Amino acid sequence: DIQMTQSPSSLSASVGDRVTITCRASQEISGYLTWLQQKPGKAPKLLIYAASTLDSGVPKRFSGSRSGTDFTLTISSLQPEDFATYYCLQYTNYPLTFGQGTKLEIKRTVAAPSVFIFPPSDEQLKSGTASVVCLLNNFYPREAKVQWKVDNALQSGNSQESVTEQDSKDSTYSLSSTLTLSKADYEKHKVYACEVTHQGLSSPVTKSFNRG
Amino acid sequence: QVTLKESGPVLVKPTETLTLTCTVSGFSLTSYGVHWIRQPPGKALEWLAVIWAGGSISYSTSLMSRLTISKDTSKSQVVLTMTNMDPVDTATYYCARAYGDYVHYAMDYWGQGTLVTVSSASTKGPSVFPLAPGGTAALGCLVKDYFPEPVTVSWNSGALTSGVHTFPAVLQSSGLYSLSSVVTVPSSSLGTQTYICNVNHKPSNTKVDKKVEPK
Ligand SMILES: [K+]
Ligand SMILES: [K+]
Ligand SMILES: [K+]
Ligand SMILES: [K+]
Ligand SMILES: [K+]
Ligand SMILES: [K+]
Ligand SMILES: [K+]
Ligand SMILES: [K+]
Ligand SMILES: [K+]
Ligand SMILES: [K+]
Repeated sequence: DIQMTQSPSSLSASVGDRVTITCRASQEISGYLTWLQQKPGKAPKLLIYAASTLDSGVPKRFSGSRSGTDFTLTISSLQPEDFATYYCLQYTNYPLTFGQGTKLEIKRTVAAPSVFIFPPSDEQLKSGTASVVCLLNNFYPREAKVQWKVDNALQSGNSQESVTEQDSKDSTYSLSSTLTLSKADYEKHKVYACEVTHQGLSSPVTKSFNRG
Repeated sequence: QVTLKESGPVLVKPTETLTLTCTVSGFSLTSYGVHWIRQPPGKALEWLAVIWAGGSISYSTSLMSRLTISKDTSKSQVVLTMTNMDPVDTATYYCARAYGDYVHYAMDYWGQGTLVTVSSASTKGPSVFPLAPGGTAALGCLVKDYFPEPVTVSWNSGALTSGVHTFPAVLQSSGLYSLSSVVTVPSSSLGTQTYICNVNHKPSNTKVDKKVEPK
């Protein structure tokens, strides 16, 4: 099988900047090389086929070139909607084979999170469990530290985090941290707090509530 | 409208058979071929097979004995059957169009993709719980203990789209998925505007609408 070696594997670049993604084929593929764009949670979309032919409707800032076995996708002046995973695809022979992908993130200025905390609902507590949710909204970069303190006691092993994909307009992220406790444990304590550390904050931010 | 749409049961037990249908519109299956591609979660695309306009089929060699492809031109459908499914076959499965009868015709339009989960666990619909609320408040819904993926969340049957963040599902150690969906709204709307999270879990035929009230 033909191996397509795609580089780099991740890029982070600013709006207006130029980026280059390359794919080397392990054998001659003539010009039978396609570039695809895959937004998170969506199907791939055709950008370029036959190595350099721009598909109808694709913005002119996308262009493809060849230098033998090396194929290059260039995005000339990046836009916030360009965050995606990009793939090359050869179709000279079977099996068709893909590069392993380039994840492109839009780089932007640091933005501090807005923090929100949510107590468990009475409906959930009637089921025997208590989920406490902390929300970090619209921040950049993704790196953040969320510590749960229950009656000023630090928690470990009982929370899980999830992060969104970048916003197509302002390139920020949101993050949720969910502290799960048994109902018995939740009733034994009063102050529930999430402390958020992020480089966009001059000092940690704590949001808390009192059970009741 | 040129479109391709995958459908079929999304949960397959180990050693049992996957059947996916690709329904096409805006072109004829005796003029265009249809490729099948899959993508394990977080991994790269992998090509599986193609059925050409004239009916010849080509397969990925290592998977060829497990794959069969049928065409129904009147129904505008191609059907992929994959036998002896294993957990490593959990993936989003895609069909995609290419002209004619030979591999050098580039594939152009892709379908939306369908998430196939291979597991011996049974289906379970979601429990939905409210996440109750400067001049901006946050509210949300916790969508907990469902299987398999995916669930879809909307707010106010689609009217509320700005500010909505629906987080990726987290697999819990129990094996059931959980996620939250949050939205930021003006605090001035909390007493007057109605906020309803609409949760649809097609694999279990479960629809839940949960109103979120500011406690
Ligand atoms: K070549
Ligand atoms: K060849
Ligand atoms: K900065
Ligand atoms: K804050
Ligand atoms: K906010
Ligand atoms: K709050
Ligand atoms: K969780
Ligand atoms: K810091
Ligand atoms: K389906
Ligand atoms: K047809």
